[PDB]
Amino acid sequence: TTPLVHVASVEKGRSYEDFQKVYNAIALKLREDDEYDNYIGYGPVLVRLAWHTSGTWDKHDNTGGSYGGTYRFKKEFNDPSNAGLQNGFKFLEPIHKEFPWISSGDLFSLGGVTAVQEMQGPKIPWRCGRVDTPEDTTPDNGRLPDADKDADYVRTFFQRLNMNDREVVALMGAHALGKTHLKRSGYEGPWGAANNVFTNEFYLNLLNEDWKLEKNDANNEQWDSKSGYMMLPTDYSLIQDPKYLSIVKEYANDQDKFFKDFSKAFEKLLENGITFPKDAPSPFIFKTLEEQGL
Ligand code: HEM
Repeated sequence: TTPLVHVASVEKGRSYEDFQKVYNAIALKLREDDEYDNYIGYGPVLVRLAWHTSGTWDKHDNTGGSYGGTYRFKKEFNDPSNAGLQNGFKFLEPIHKEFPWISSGDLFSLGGVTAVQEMQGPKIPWRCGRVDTPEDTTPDNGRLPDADKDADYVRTFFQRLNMNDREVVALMGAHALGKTHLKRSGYEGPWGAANNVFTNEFYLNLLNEDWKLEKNDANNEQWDSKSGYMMLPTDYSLIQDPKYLSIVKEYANDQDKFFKDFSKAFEKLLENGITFPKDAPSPFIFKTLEEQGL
């Protein structure tokens, strides 16, 4: 069928102040619910939820993507690739209850932006206007990437999301956050030490740790260091491919450049598939709780 156009439609009468209140409620709950996942907190799972709800997009026919908020439907929430994201969704449930006017796509993507900023990451400009679409618009399972693959796979996979080498390497830096959980993905361990603070640690660890190719308890191969860190085969592919390797070295040597490129690629990922009218509001830059003295 003919590719649909998804036009951003501002939640009736809402403006920056309304969305800053939603950001604040998410940020305050991130601070309060600090026990989750052995005190990592919900920041990393909210970033992963924003990426997986956006990552289903197909540039060829504009199916999937963040616009429709379709993760709320069983086919997508039960995608094996989304195992564990129910924690991010449950976190956002009281937020949606307090702000019922926000669309599901706007909430999932805003959860990601809030988590990155609250974890001292870069500012991520964010635009409102995603509109909930019906159950039959839910994309099928299998549009999210496999972790047991090589650089050729990663590069080809991300062409579907209209991401180039620099955008892919910058986006993968989010693997500074959280960890792999054996029961969710068949991989186990964190990528680094500060896994609830957004830094360029992922690139420094790729380049500086002594990695060993081992089998985990799920019988899957992963790269492990004596420091207690791990890398997926797709992460390690970033230092196997010479084009990705040059970009990894750039981000490992320039925190500000990584922040600036991640911010652009992450906003692009969250906005793929959406048509913003010429007279839509400009993207919002939310203040963090710290900047507000809250
Ligand atoms: C080649 C592409 C990618 C692959 C194969 C991949 C794979 C995975 C895997 C297997 C996990 C562990 C899931 C679990 O066991 O809990 C994970 C976690 C995570 N992913 Fe990625 N990912 C990719 C790209 C990305 C991107 C583009 C982002 C965001 C920009 C992202 C953000 C995260 C975050 C924050 C976590 C930690 C979640 C948590 O701690 O609960 N990933 N990823």
